[PDB]
Amino acid sequence: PIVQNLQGQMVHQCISPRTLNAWVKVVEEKAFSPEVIPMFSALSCGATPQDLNTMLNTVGGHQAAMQMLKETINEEAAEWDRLHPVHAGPIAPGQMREPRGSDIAGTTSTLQEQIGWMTHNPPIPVGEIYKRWIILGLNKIVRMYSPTSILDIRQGPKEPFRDYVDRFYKTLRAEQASQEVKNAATETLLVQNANPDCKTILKALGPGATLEEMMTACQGVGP
Amino acid sequence: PIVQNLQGQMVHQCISPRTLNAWVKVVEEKAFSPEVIPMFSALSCGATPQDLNTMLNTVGGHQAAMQMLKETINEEAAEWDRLHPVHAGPIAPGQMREPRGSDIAGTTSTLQEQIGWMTHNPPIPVGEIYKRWIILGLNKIVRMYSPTSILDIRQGPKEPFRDYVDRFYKTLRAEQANAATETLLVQNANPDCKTILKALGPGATLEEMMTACQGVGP
Amino acid sequence: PIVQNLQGQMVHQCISPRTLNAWVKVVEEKAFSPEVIPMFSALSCGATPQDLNTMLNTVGGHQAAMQMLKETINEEAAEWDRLHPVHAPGQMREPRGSDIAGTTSTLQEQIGWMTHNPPIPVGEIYKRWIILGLNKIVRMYSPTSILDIRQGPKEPFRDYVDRFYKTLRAEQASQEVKNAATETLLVQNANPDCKTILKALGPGATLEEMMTACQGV
Amino acid sequence: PIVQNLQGQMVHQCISPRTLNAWVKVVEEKAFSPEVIPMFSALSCGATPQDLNTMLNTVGGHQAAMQMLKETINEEAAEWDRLHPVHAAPGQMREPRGSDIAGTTSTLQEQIGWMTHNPPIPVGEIYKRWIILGLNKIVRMYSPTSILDIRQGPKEPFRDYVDRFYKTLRAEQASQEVKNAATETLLVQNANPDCKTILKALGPGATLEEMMTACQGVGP
Amino acid sequence: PIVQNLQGQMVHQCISPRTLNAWVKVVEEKAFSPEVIPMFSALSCGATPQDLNTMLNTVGGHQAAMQMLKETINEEAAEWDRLHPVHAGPIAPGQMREPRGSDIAGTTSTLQEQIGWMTHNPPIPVGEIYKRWIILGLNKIVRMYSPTSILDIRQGPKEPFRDYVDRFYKTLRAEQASQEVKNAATETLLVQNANPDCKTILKALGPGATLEEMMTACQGVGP
Amino acid sequence: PIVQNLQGQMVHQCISPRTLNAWVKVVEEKAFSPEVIPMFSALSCGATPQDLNTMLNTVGGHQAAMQMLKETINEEAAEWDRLHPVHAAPGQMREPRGSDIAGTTSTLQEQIGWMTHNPPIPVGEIYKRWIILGLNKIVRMYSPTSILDIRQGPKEPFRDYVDRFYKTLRAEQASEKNAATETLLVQNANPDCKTILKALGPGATLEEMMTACQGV
Amino acid sequence: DVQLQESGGGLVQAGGSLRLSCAASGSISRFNAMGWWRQAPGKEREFVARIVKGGYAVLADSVKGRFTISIDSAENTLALQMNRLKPEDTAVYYCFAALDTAYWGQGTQVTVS
Amino acid sequence: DVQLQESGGGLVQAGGSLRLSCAASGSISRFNAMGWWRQAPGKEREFVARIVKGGYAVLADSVKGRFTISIDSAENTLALQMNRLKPEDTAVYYCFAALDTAYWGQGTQVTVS
Amino acid sequence: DVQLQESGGGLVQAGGSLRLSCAASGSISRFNAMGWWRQAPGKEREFVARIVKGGYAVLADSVKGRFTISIDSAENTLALQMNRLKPEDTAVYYCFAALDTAYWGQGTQVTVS
Amino acid sequence: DVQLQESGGGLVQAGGSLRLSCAASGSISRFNAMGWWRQAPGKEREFVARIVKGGYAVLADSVKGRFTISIDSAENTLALQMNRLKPEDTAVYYCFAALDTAYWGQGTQVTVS
Amino acid sequence: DVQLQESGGGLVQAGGSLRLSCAASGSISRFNAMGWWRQAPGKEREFVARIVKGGYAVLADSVKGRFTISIDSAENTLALQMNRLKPEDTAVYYCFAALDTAYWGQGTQVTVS
Amino acid sequence: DVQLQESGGGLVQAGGSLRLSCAASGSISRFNAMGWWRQAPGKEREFVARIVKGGYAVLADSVKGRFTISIDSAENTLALQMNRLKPEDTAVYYCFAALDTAYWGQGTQVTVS
Repeated sequence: PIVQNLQGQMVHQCISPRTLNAWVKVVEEKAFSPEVIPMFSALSCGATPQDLNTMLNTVGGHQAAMQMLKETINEEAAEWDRLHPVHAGPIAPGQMREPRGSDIAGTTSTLQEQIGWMTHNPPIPVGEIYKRWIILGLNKIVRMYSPTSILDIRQGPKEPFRDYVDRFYKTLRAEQASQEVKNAATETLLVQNANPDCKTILKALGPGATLEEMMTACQGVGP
Repeated sequence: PIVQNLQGQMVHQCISPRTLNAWVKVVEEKAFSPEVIPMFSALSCGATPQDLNTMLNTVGGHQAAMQMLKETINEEAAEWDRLHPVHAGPIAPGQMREPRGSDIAGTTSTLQEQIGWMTHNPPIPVGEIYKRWIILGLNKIVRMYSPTSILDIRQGPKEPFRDYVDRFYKTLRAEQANAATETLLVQNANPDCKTILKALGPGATLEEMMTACQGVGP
Repeated sequence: PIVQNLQGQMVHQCISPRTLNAWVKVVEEKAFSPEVIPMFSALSCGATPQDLNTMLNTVGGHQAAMQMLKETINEEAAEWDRLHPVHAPGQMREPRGSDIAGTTSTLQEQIGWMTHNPPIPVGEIYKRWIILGLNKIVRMYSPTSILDIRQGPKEPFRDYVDRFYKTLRAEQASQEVKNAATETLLVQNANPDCKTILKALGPGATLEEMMTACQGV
Repeated sequence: PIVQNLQGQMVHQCISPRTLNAWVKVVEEKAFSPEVIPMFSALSCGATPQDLNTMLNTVGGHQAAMQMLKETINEEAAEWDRLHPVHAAPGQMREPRGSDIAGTTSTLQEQIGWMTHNPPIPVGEIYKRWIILGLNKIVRMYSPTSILDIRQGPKEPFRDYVDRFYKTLRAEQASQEVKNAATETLLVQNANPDCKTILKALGPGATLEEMMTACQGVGP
Repeated sequence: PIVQNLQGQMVHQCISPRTLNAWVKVVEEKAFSPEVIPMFSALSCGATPQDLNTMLNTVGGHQAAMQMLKETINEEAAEWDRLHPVHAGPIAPGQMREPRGSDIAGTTSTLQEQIGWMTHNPPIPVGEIYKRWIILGLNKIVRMYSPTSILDIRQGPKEPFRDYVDRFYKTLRAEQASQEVKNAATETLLVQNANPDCKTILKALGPGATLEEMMTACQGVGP
Repeated sequence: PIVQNLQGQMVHQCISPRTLNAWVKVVEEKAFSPEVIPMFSALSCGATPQDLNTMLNTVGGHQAAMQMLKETINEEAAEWDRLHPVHAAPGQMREPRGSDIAGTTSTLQEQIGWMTHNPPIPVGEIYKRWIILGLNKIVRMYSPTSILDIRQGPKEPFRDYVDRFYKTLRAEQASEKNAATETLLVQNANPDCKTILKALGPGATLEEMMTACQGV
Repeated sequence: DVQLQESGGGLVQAGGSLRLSCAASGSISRFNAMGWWRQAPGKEREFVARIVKGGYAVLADSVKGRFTISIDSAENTLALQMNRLKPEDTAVYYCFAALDTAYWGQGTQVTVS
Repeated sequence: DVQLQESGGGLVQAGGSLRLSCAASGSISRFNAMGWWRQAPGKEREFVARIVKGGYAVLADSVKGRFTISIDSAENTLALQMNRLKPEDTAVYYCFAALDTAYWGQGTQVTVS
Repeated sequence: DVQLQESGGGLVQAGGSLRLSCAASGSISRFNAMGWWRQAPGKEREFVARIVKGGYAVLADSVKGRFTISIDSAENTLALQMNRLKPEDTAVYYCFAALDTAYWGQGTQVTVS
Repeated sequence: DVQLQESGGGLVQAGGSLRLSCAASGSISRFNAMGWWRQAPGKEREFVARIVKGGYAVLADSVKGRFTISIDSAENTLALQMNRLKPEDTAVYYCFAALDTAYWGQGTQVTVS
Repeated sequence: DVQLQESGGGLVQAGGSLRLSCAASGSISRFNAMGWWRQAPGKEREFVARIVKGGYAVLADSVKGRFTISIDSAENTLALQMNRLKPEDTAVYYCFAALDTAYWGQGTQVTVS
Repeated sequence: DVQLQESGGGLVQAGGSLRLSCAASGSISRFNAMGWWRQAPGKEREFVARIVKGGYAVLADSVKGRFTISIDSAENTLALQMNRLKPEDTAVYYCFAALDTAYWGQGTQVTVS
């Protein structure tokens, strides 16, 4: 990664063994549950493109998803070259530049070139750009790997309302299209998929009920 | 987070892998037991608003509570805008903008903007303000997940007084998140200790009550 | 905590995740066995009042004991205000009892006092009060009086002596508890065979000498 | 390893206990699955030739593979000596032999001198390249299955078959940049009947995402 | 502990949580097996007297031995006072003064006074002196807690010669004493205490056999 | 250990708690399998003689082997004194004898003095050589089988037999396959496997042999 | 299990006040939510008030300025004080309580004329 | 189970436009992918269009500039609007849908002359 | 089981002192808490003193400046020395002890006049 | 199971070339290694060539500059093209293949004179 | 099991010396502690000396300057040499040994006059 | 199990040489140690030579300059070559081998005169 040293200069530092194990383990234990993605973003803080590729390459299973990630990265790299042809420049002027899609992804760039772009003034943040592409790819997965449609999440006969509500918003988080435009899945779906007994309590609650008010009302509704 | 470097300057530092795992594990193991809240405050020392959002987003389960936290944050954010529309500045000469509710919550602010406010002289502590809102939200969740009411906490007849008092003050902590409790503590005790507790008189320390009740049969 | 930096200046540092987990874990496994107190004191090296409250606040169970600790802290706070009733522009000179406990003070104020010249050690003072409270808790949770420790017919002398000084430590809340009556009680409460051996050893015997003599069953 | 200190100077640092244990454990748990190689490359950041040899020498099992690695290193060393035969005091030793790059005839101080020269002779990076070439060969030998034998079961979810397909392909070529048109062709040819009709109807140029979505459902 | 910083100055540093846990764990797992003493010495590198007392105080069990340790420390402390009467009218001329037995043990000294002695030029190594007293006491505990006399270690009929030899020199180690007692015992008892089968082989080996030669010769001996 | 500080100077540093536990754990879990020796060498980076003695002394079991190591160290110490007898000089420190290198008659400060001298007298590195010589002997002693006793089982995959062959060869040499071993590896192979290896001809690499015998 | 019954209803003039009371079996602190609904003859069930355990009462807009809901944990009753009554407030009034399911009383008649 | 049928086909002049529609039983949002193929008499099956659930439509190169594919979740139909028709576009047109297997309509004839 | 009885009471002048004693069966160190209450005729029971095992004595405010409570483990008695007595101190005095329950003596009369 | 037979042998002049072919039953890609040996009358078996699956061919030193070995997976044959033949190359030539055990052909005679 | 007996006693002048010896059955190295007590007629048993296995001998204060205790593992005896005897040293002398319990001899008489 | 027998003995002159051989059943590399002892008539058993697996041979001082011990793993025999024989070397010679226990041959007679 790139960190600041006490002298105030931005310097490269090797990716830590703790970090490497942390990413591998999060994938092994959580697979592609949505909470994985914020951890990747946090664990890849300051990463060069090489480091990001290292993190993705150290994943052993889930090779179907990783191939999908390569396609998404490749689509984004091509769009970069088309939108940023920046093919104009002279080699001799003291300021070496040349970011391309494959260079941002670490395929055609050396580590030193990656550090050069990231530590320039102004900086060309090839690490953050590549991380954007990787997260977009991870975002498409998880959506694909969401096992259930929100329409098929229904409170079990004996399921405590809290456990059903947890499942409801977990599924909503995966496939988080139109975030905060879900409107309780049009309001109708949270209640309609509720248990018979809970619904009567929730129905009796009336207009303007908060999630807090609904969950308290349905506390002790079942085992 | 924003930390002090050996040179004495406040610089941003990436959130540590140990910190991230520590918070996830504490949520996994303790859920929303009251002791979680002080840990969040300690684990989020120096956090930017982004870091605080990272920690919350790293929680995999409990998404109903997390949706509740967002509601509390939005309510707290709105009160900030209402009490501080702060549009007063004619223009900002060498000062950045005044942080809005959504900027404090990390929704409309960049990490660099967050760093600018936190490292200003004088500092605008957007991290501490956001953490306050988050703790307010978590406090409500802890209360909601309290399994028993304090009025309904009953000492068993054969329960050692110490074990009942432990149960009593654990519940009081979550529901509070007064002396009438003291009164309730004696009233809900079993008969023999109650006579002893009644006999101790006014001004008894918790220590004196528990020592007096040391034995209390079993 | 407050630590020394390479420049030699005393600077604030966030409490570490390793320290936080260590304190919580020691309470889970050892509860309030006496050895917890030296660990609290060691883990809180350099602690601010805020850090100390954090460590205490992160303990999840044992809320009866912690409430006792708050009361004990409050008793000591009142004596502080009474012994230093004092009540300018340069530095703030007045820590109150409640300021030392981190209830009415800011972290920066706490840091200001601890790094002052001369230093006002609000962290060390508060830790003293906290340890006083924990000592009382350790005594309360001692399950057995020293008077009820007696060596069994089949108990190795070593195991009885271990039990004797473990109990003595909790009821005293201190390790150095060898009053002459302990010496006397150790022999009086010994098993029949060892006691004859210990009696024959005479006065002024070291623990090593007593235990060696009694290594035969 | 050689690392940069806050002063900005490149200094030697002892290999860490955490690093040593991590490499030993990864071999114990993952054996020679392809993902070991990116971990080796990542764990050996800044390594001297000595450090790289240490990591390889601390592996206890799999000694057949380690002897193969030595052969590959020796072959690559010979090509180095052949491509830079030059023999011969500039007051700084400029010449490195193959065996010096491999840490057999060089001292730690000599290794540090080349890596910290300006311009640098990256004997650690060169040696790591040869080692990774060797490890890649070991991974292929330990691939248990040919790509031709991966065929989707009647009830196997398309996602699980695709995982098996690209997992095997990675081991047989020791890399993941293997989506030639034949691989694409083989994935459809070896799919089960119901998915294949769907995949056939999708047409050319379908993304993996589109194929997996299309085949979502497929009964089982 | 007291450490040197990159600046080159000797400064106090808090005892680490890792160090504290390591000592408690070694005592819990190994009790007072002889290898405990070198670990205490290694874990207490640079320790002030306060730190050393901290380590001893964190031990929860084995309080008979720890009380024995206090007696040994007190005996050694008293002899210090006897050999260093360091009694005189207090100079108070800006130098500290009077390391005492109770000061070396951290009973009557402040941390700053302890740091002062250890960081003086010339240094008064109160930490190293105290560590000697503690180790002398621990040595006594290890001997007392030795479960078996060397005369009672005899090879079992099915015990591999290596395992018998391991027990023999482990027992000899706890009992400590000189290498001269060791080499005497070695000839007087290791062969005599061997099993019938090994002994014939060892007897047949002749004079001057090395431990290596004896152990190789007896490699096999059934199981 | 002795490490370089940011000022660029070589200073003593306490042995780390992680290092101490790591060595103890490797001995407890792996005993004297040959790979232990490279770990000792890696874990003892920068060690003073004191630190090396600490690591060996913290090992609790295997005290028979440790006594053998002590015998070997004493033998190596005597040869040092024999080759450098004089010291068995004001501007200069004393010359280290065998017992000074092993940390028996030397202080930490004296050890630091030699190791940090210009030119350095690497008393730590010399002692480590002696310790490793002893460990090599121990590894050989605990080798359960002679390489001559390694024969491929009839149904043992060639890879598994080759693993056994070179593991044993590594331990009995405590190490660096000569024409001898080459000959023995084929001769001790299984019957059908042997024909494939003989048909490969001279100069076949191990890689070629293991692929060739794949399918058996 | 749990039975609840309203009381306090009757005939009141336009421009008046009344205090309705909902009696609960057991202890009222055990219910996780309680409230009030009303229905006028021929009109759809209309929502009046709700109180959730640990919660501030929320009132309907047609009544927001006037009625108040109270809880007496001592007497185990939940009271709704109605003030500034309008002729349109004539309706049938029902109380509800939430535990393992929702329980209702049979209602008390309130008539404004 | 699932039956789909095309419509909107006919005879058009060179240089014309047409809008084809593919009707689906059930809800169209349940299909994970749908699309269009065509075959001209004597010619190999040629690929026209595909839409995968959650995905942007991809079109063939011989049509890339012109035709458009749409989904009406309200009317449960998938429409292909054909514009700038050429005489070579005369062919037999088939729709396809993806669920547990691939289902096809029987096709609608498009004739440009 | 455990019986305790007070003694030392009588008639004293205003402005005087007296020492009351509370005798316990068994050993006094076994009790976990002991203390003193008083009641004057027609007046509510008033709290006087308490001593808990391992604890410093706490005294009432109406007595705080004067009376003292002591424990004689040798004689197994708990003494309350009363000094600077006032006419209002005339009352009935009771001792209490805490073990498996609370035990009381029958009391001794103290009269100031 | 698996039978292989050489062909292409005959009589050639000193200073000539020839192409030998080794025919395999089944598919040649299933063999894990194949190669060529030769023996001249009265001389010890001499090693000629080997090709291992996934491997570059390795040739003997007496032929290193000349002969070439090839694999035709289409025709299932392994070819050895012999060029720059010498009189000493007159010998009996054998092909070998590796599967569950080692299989040999009977050989083809090559005579240089 | 284990029997021990003292010897060497007799009548000595004031200002004299004597060497007492305590004989043990078996080997003396097996005892974990041995020592000496004395009692004068009509006087309470007085402590004289103790030696614990692996331990330095400790002597009483009334004798500290004079007597010495020794162990002969060769002869299996524990000797106490008494010097500078004073007339009050006339007393009955007993030896003790520690194994599974404490064993005593019957004693030897020492008379100073 | 394991039987070993010496050979090569006979009558030799003073000032001569002889080579003794000790034959082993099985393979000699399986023994962990082998060696040679001798006893002269009326004299105590005397130690001659030992070789331990993986070890350099060690020889007695009375023979140190002369005799040599060898191992033939091919012929499975352990040889002792005796040179510069003296008349005192006349004795009975025994070989020994170490496996699960120590095994001995019956010996071969060597006579120097």
